[PDB]
Amino acid sequence: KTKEEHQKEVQYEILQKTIPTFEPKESILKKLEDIKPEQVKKQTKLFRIFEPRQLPVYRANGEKELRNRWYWKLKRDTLPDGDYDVREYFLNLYDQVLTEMPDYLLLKDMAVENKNSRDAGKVVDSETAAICDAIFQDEETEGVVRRFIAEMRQRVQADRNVVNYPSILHPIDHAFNEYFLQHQLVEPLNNDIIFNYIPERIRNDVNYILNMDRNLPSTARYIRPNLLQDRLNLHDNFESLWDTITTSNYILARSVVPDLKELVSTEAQIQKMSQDLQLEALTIQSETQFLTGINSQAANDCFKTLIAAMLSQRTMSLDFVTTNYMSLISGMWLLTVVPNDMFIRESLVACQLAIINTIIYPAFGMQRMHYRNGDPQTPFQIAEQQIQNFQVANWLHFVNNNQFRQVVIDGVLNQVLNDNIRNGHVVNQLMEALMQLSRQQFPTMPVDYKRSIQRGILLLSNRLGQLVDLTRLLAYNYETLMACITMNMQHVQTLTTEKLQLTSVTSLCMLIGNATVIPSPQTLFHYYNVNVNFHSNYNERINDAVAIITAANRLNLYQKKMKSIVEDFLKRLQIFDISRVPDDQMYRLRDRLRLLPVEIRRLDIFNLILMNMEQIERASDKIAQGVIIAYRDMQLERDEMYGYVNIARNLDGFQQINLEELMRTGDYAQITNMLLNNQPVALVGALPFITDSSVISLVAKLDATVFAQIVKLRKVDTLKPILYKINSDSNDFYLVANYDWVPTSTTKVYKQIPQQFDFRASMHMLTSNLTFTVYSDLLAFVSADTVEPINAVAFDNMRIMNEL
Amino acid sequence: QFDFRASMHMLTSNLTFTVYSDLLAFVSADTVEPINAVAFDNMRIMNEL
Amino acid sequence: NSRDAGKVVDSETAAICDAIFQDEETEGVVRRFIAEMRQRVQADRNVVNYPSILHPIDHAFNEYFLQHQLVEPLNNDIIFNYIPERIRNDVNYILNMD
Repeated sequence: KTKEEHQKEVQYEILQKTIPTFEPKESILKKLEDIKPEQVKKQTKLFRIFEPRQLPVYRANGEKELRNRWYWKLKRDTLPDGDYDVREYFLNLYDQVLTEMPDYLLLKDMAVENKNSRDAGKVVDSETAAICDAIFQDEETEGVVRRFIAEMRQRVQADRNVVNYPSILHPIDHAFNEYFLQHQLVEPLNNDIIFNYIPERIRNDVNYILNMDRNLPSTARYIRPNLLQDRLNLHDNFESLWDTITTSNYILARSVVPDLKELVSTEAQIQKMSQDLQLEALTIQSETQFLTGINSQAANDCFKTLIAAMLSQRTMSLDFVTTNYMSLISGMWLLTVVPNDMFIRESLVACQLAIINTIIYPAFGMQRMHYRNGDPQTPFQIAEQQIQNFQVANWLHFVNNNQFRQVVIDGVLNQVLNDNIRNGHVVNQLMEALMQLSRQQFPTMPVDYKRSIQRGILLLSNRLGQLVDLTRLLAYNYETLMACITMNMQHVQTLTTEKLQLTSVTSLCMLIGNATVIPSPQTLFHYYNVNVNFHSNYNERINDAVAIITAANRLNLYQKKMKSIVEDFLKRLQIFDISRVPDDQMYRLRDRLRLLPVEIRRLDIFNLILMNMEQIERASDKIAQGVIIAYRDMQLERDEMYGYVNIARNLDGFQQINLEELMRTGDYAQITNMLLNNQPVALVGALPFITDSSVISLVAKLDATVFAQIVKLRKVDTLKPILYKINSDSNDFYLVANYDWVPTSTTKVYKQIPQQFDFRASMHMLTSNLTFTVYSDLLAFVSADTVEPINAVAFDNMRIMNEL
Repeated sequence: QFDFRASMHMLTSNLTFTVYSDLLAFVSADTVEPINAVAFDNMRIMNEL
Repeated sequence: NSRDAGKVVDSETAAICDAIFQDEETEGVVRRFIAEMRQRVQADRNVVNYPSILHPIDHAFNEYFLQHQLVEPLNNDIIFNYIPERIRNDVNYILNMD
C-alpha cells in the first residue's frame, strides 16, 4: 500500500519537474506582491557619448602648430577589436540606454550658473558649463561666439510651466537627449483619470462608496501601465507556463477571498447530522470517517478554493469517498453552482457517476448506468435524457448547461456565471430535485440505508435558504473580485489541478450562516494593484525581450543565444522556476517573441544607435576600420592630426577581404595566396593598430611585416597594422626635414579623422517642464468605504443573504 | 578514406518529452458501499437480511 | 568552431570536428563545412536536428535506433484504457484522475 503511494509520488514528481512552479506554493504570493510598478527613472545629467578635447595639430610640413584645436572624442573609448565584437558592444550600449532611459526630465535640476554670463545666465548641464568656460577662455574663439556665450540666456516661464536652457552637445548626444525630452512617459493626472482607473463594476456597486477627498494640482503626473492583453498567448500551447500562471493567480486570489463569519456551531451541526444519518446503526466499513473533515476551517477552505479557482481559471480535481453519500449530496450543490468546465473531465465524470449510481438511478429504480469513459456525454447528460421526473431532469439539465459564459468587459475577457447562479435561484431547483429524491422508493435498497440516504438528502434540502444565500455570496464575491482582473480570463484545462475535498464542500454547505462577507475596498484595491502590476511587468518584460532579440538580429549577432534572453524574461516575470521549463516551450516562446513587433520607444532608440554606429565606432582611437596592403609605394598623406600618416580615406580600388568572414570560415586559402603572391588587398574589420612615430620604422618598412602571422597561425585576431605618425615630435623627424625624399609606405590604415568642434552645430536650447510631481498609487487618492454587511445587496438590488 | 563532408548526417529526434512508467499511478479508484455492490445480473451480490 | 556557436552530437563528433579544424593540413573547404555545422530546432513540431560525424555503418545503426524507438504518446484516454475493460465496465468501482 505504501509502495503504490511511493510509485505515485515518483510519477507525480516526474510530471511536476516539467512545471516551472515554485514548490512552496505559498511563496508565490510573496513573489507576486513584491512586483512593483515600473521604476520611474529620472535623469540627473545629460546623456553624452562625446566631449570636446584640445588636440595638437601639425602643418603640411609636419611641424607642430602653436595652437591646439577642439575635436569631438569619445568620453569612454572602450570599443573592442573585431567587427562582431564592435556590434556586440553596440548591443550592450543599446541595453545601457534602455535601462537608463529617463521616464521624465526636469532641466532646472541640471541647470548651473554660466560663469561668463553678464545677465545671470544658466546652462544645462555642468559639462556644458565646463565646455563654455573652456571656449570662452580660448584665444582662437570667434569674438561673436564669446559674446554669445556671455549673452545666451535661459527662459523660465513658470506660468506656462516651461524652461528653456542653453546646452552644448554633440549631435548624437543632442539626438538622444532630444528624444528623451520629446517622448517623456509622464502624462497629466486628475481626479477624472483616477476615477476611471477604478474598475467600472466597482464604481457601480452600491455596496462600495467611493469619494475623491484629494485635490490634484495641474502639475500632477502619472505613468500609465501597459495593459495590452497577452501577445504571446501563453494559454495556447504553453502547458507548463500556463499551469504556473494559473497556480500563481490561484494563490493570489486565495489571499483576497473574504473569511466567512458566524458559521453554524460545528458541534450542533455534527450532532444534528449524526442523529439524522444514524450511521452507528448501519453496516458501513467507514463509521467514523463519514463526518470527519466537517469543520469551520474546511468551510473557509472550500469558499477560498472555489472562488480562487474560478478567478484564476485553474482546473479543480474532486476528491471524495464514494461510500460517503453526504459528500455526494454536497457535490450535487457544488455541480449546481460551480460551472462543470471548472473541473478536470475525469473528476467531473467520477463525481457525476457516483451521484447517479448511488443516489439518483437507485432512487428511481433504474439500472445502474454503465458509463464508458471517453463518452462525449457526461453521466448527467445521459441521465437527463433517461430520467422522466421533471424536478431531477430540470436540475440535471441546468447542471449540464451551466458552463462559464464569455464576455469582454473593458477589453478584458471574463468568465461569467448564469444569472440563476448569481441570484441563487437555481438552488430552488436543486432543493426540488432533492425533495423528489427524498420521496423516492429506492425499490431494492435496504430500508435502513435508504432512510439514511433520504435523511442526508433532507439535511441538504432543509438548508434551502442558507444555500441560496451561500450561492449569492459566492457569485457576488466572484464578480467583485473579477472586476479587479486585468488579464483575459482564459479557460484552459491545466496540467495540475487544485484538489477539492467534497468534505470541505459539505462543511461549507452545512456550516454557512447568514453573515454576509464581501471583499473590503482596500482588499479590492490591493488585488487590482497586484493584477495591474503583474500585467504591466509582463508587458514591459515582453517589450524588453522583443527589443533585445530584434536588436541582436538586426545587428547581425549570429552567435547570440536567444535562450538566455528568454530565460531572463521568464526570470523577470518573477513566478517561474526557469530550471523546470521544457525546452520545446522555451523555443516556442523564442519564436513567438521573434514574431512580435518592437515597442515604439525602444525601436526609436535602436534606430538612433544603429544610424550612429558608424560615427561612434570611427570616433574611436583604439581601433581602425581596416588596412590596405598595396605593394606599390604610396606617399604618406599629410594630415593636421598626425603630420605624415599612412591613412586611407576609403578602400576604393582594392579587393576587400572581410576579416570577420575569414575568421568564421577558417578558409585562409585566398588570403594566403594573395599574401604569398603580393596581391594588393584591403583587409576590412575593426582592427587594433600601433602608432609608430619613428621615421626609421618607416624606412625599415615595418608596416609591411605584420601580415605573415595571418598565414602562420590562420588567425586574424592578432593582426595589428602599423600606423605612422611622423611629425616634429618624432625623435628622427630630422630625416624627413633635412633630406630630399618623399615618405612613403606600402600599407595604409583605413581610419577616419575626428570631428572638429563647431560651436554653432553644438549649441542647442533644451526645453522641458519647470516642475511636476509623478504619482504611482492612483487608488491611494480614493476614499473607499463599504455599507454594513447586513445591508450588502447583489446585482438585483436585493440583499445577498436574506435568511434573517 | 575519411571524407568529412560525406560523413556528416543530420540526426533528427524529438526535442523533448517525458516518459512515464506506471500508468495506474495516475488513477485513483474507489468502491461503492459493499452493501450496494451488484453482480452481473444487476442485483446485489449479497441479499440476505 | 561553428559560425553560429551551434551544437553537434555526440561529444565524439565534437572531438573529430576539433581535430579536423585545428589540423594545419585540413582543406579550407572542410573548415568552411565545420563552421556551418549547427543544430536546427522546430519547436512547433517538437523536433531537433543535430549534425554528427558517423561512419556509414555507424550512421545506419544510429539511424535505426532513432527511427525505431519504443515510446508512444501518453494521454488521459490511454491511461484510462490501460485498465482492464471489465474493471471499467463494473459499476461497483469509481475511477478518478487529477
